[PDB]
Amino acid sequence: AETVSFNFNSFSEGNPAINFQGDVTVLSNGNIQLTNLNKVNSVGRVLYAMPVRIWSSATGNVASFLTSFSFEMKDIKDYDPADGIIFFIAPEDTQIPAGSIGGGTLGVSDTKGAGHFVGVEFDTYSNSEYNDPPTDHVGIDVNSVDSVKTVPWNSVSGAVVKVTVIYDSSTKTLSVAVTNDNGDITTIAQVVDLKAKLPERVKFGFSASGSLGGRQIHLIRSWSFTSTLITT
Amino acid sequence: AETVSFNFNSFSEGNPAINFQGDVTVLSNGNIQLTNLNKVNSVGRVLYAMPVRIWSSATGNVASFLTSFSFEMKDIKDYDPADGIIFFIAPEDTQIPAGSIGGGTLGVSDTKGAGHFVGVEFDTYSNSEYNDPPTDHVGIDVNSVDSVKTVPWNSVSGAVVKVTVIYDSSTKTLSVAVTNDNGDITTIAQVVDLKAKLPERVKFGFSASGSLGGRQIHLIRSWSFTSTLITT
Amino acid sequence: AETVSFNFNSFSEGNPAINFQGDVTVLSNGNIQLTNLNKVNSVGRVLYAMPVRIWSSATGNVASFLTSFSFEMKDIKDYDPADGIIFFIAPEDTQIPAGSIGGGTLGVSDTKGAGHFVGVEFDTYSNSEYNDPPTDHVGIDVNSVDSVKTVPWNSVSGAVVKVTVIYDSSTKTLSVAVTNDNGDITTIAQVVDLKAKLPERVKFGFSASGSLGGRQIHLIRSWSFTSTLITT
Amino acid sequence: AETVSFNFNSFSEGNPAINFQGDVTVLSNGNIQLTNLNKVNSVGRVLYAMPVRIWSSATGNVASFLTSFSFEMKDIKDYDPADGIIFFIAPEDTQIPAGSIGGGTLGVSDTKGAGHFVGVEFDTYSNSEYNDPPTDHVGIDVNSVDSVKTVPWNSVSGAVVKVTVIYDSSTKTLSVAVTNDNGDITTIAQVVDLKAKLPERVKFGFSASGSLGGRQIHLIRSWSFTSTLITT
Ligand SMILES: OC[C@H]1O[C@@H](O[C@H]2[C@H](O)[C@@H](O)[C@@H](O)O[C@@H]2CO)[C@H](O)[C@@H](O)[C@H]1O
Ligand SMILES: OC[C@H]1O[C@@H](O[C@H]2[C@H](O)[C@@H](O)[C@@H](O)O[C@@H]2CO)[C@H](O)[C@@H](O)[C@H]1O
Ligand SMILES: OC[C@H]1O[C@@H](O[C@H]2[C@H](O)[C@@H](O)[C@@H](O)O[C@@H]2CO)[C@H](O)[C@@H](O)[C@H]1O
Ligand SMILES: OC[C@H]1O[C@@H](O[C@H]2[C@H](O)[C@@H](O)[C@H](O)O[C@@H]2CO)[C@H](O)[C@@H](O)[C@H]1O
Ligand SMILES: [Ca+2]
Ligand SMILES: [Ca+2]
Ligand SMILES: [Ca+2]
Ligand SMILES: [Ca+2]
Ligand SMILES: [Mn+2]
Ligand SMILES: [Mn+2]
Ligand SMILES: [Mn+2]
Ligand SMILES: [Mn+2]
Repeated sequence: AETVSFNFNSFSEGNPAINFQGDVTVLSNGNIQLTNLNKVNSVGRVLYAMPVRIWSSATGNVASFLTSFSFEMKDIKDYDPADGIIFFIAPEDTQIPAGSIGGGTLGVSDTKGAGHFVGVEFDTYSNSEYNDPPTDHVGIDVNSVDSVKTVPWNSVSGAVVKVTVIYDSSTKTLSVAVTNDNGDITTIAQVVDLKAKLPERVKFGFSASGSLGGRQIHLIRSWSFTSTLITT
Repeated sequence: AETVSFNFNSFSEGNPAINFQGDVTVLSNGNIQLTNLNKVNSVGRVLYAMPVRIWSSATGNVASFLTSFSFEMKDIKDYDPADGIIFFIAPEDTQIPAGSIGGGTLGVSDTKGAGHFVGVEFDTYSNSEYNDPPTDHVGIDVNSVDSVKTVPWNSVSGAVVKVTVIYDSSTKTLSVAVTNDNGDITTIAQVVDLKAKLPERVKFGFSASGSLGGRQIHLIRSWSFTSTLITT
Repeated sequence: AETVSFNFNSFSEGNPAINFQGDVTVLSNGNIQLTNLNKVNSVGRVLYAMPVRIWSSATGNVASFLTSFSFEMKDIKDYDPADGIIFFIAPEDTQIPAGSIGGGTLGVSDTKGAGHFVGVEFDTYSNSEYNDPPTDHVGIDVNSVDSVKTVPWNSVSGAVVKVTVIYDSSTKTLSVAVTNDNGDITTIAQVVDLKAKLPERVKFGFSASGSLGGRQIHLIRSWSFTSTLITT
Repeated sequence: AETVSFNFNSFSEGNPAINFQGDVTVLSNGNIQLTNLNKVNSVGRVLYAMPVRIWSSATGNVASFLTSFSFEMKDIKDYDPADGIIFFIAPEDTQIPAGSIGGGTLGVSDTKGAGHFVGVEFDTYSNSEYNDPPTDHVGIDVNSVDSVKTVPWNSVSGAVVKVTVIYDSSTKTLSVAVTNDNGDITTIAQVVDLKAKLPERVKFGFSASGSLGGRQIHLIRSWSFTSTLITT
């Protein structure tokens, strides 16, 4: 089997294993801050630096993965706690969209909310333009921030959220388990064919954005990941 | 919502939160040992004492849950490493089948592999009487040890194995991820309607068994669980 | 060259290849539990029965060795997780000190912390009488529990810890590598002249101790060893 | 803590984590073959694709690392079993030396035997130009194939060799334990200040070479690695 595994309990500036795109900063405590509270339409992205081969054209196999991470979103005076975080998977050449407006685009889509990526979002602002449900919600995104499926949720300022995602290559099922600070769990599952929506080599990371009036603290506290491809 | 959660870093035989059934024994190190090594057709099962309401006959809601556990399987000289461990769900009045042959029935089914349980087995002995794959495998069992679906795996004697399970109510999908000793992960997912197969109140637990020439050490080392049922 | 080698995947009581001294016991899963959670100054030690010739009289030659073993320390309710484990080397006639106080002496020293041995400790309790550093630590002990050198570490309750030790005869260098559950690694190395400090023949093994209020689970799970002596 | 760890039980063609340089081949068995048997002065090198940050210029820390791998050298009819394998560390931009003669340079140095690397060589041919010992041997090389230190060894055609290496940051000790086929162990250790000889970012890998008369099979069967850098 072909396996890729890593575990970050904290992050540091200058580790060749991570790629920073946009407004990302490394806090003195090892946390990663995704956006700049002082910039308009801020966008920050972090990616595992090595591309992962998620499917093989040779054999036809699709990797299975298990990953877990925890984050925290915190309110700041005078700005609308917006817009959220997104765990995403994109082609190896991935970059922040050319004239990114940030905001409800979450840093992975164009103005109309389209892009090339598969991801799980934690959205804290309702964009009628992207058909967002009326409350905070978790969503499964396939090439658009106009989620294929969403589930009501509640973002608590200063709360640490823990997340678990399992991607079962055979049923092509992607399942997510979110642990609220309060103990309750939130789950959402959806069949998504990675072999059909993405190249053989991809990048994994997190993205967050803000707007002019819409700004909040976005922190990535830990991330562990493992993928296994049944080789030839 | 109605949430139930617990977590055992270690077990003990005087705790009112656990039911012991059969040859179960707790070791001084806090681990649970499910079979008796010099006992023919040994069978032992552990259950969380308190029954969990997984569905409502009032609303029609079904719970979502997240559970992870770690076990260890080790060989004993002059005995075939058999039969395996099963994480199961059953009616609150569940008992070791009357006149159980242990072995390939894993302590959950009758001689012809039937019973009332939903589970995930870690089977290390291929019983053709139950249509067993020809290698170690992980399987999804719905009221029978004749697995709805299996996946080839490898049981490594003396290694600590970690399991993560997610049940999404809305898609009714059960997905599993097993982190092996060599780092590799194994997954399996299947759609199971709990409402249709099980009663409102159930009990969760582990069961292991063996035969006359087929015995091995079956240890449960830790277990955490959280279920959430929406009451609206 | 004269080579001695062994490998244990699990230990047994009826094994004349191993010397049991003190409170040691062998669990049904094949693990060695060095202390009695019930006794007050519990002391338990295990030694490979056969004496190893680590140096020659004829040629001032010292042997090189490579060894690896895994262990597990776990907390018990109402007792301070103390005192730690020690991999040691000593005279072939070695025995637990007379009227041993367990505790910070780790079952190898007298009350002032002196004895005849060379070892590597995994000290989880800070004894100022022995000038211990203020945190969990790994240490190099030369005839005293007042370490020649120490490095900060972290003992995780219920975690399997793996270690690898290399002793290089020309450099007279002793180095160790510890793999935490975390994936992180801790190392320590020190020049120790085995021929000036220990007799021609020795016995290798482990020891662990407890006190009145200070007690925890101390387990040895596996051990492989190889030593080679050039006789030219 | 900043950690990098990976485990290759077998190799595969197209894995983004491995860089091939020269005559390298991936066999149907997962083994890597470093040289081409039909070519004059063949050279094959394999590298972990990600640059690893071994020392930090911010803090003055050096990382410690533990690695183990196994190889196999096997004779081929009518040719002199030459020249050997080398485990090396070089600047991240490392490449096979322009116009390399293969042979005793081991694919890492120039004609005079100089280069920019740190490594452990398994040298099977005695090159008087690089002051080789008269027999097969293990040597520690610092920027030259004219080893800083060597120890006699014996290469056994078709035997699987296992090697364990520990680099302790604080003492700056590189320790190697080689396990021959006949169970005998060979050890070699040397103080090497990595922070003085190499840039902050490096690459790890293996290199093998041959000449017109000197050719043999050179296989890499597995490789596990872990390095930890104290960041604080
Ligand atoms: O207020 C948070 C949301 O703002 C929306 O953008 C605003 C911007 O904040 C503002 O100053 C104003 O001029 O109108 C824009 C549209 O309402 C973002 O589109 C949204 O994503 C949130 O961040
Ligand atoms: O607290 C654990 C440490 O105990 C120390 O011994 C104690 C003993 O535990 C206690 O209950 C009391 O009688 O005082 C003694 C002095 O601290 C040990 O010396 C130390 O090794 C730990 O086990
Ligand atoms: O015989 C193995 C060694 O060969 C040396 O190269 C030879 C070459 O093989 C031979 O045909 C003639 O060209 O002379 C050379 C010099 O003796 C290599 O230099 C050496 O490293 C081994 O491969
Ligand atoms: O061999 C392990 C395997 O045994 C099967 O039962 C055996 C039993 O070991 C033996 O005493 C008898 O002679 O034959 C039986 C049929 O092979 C079980 O069926 C199986 O589950 C395993 O435990
Ligand atoms: Ca939104
Ligand atoms: Ca079976
Ligand atoms: Ca101490
Ligand atoms: Ca040479
Ligand atoms: Mn949304
Ligand atoms: Mn089965
Ligand atoms: Mn100490
Ligand atoms: Mn040489």
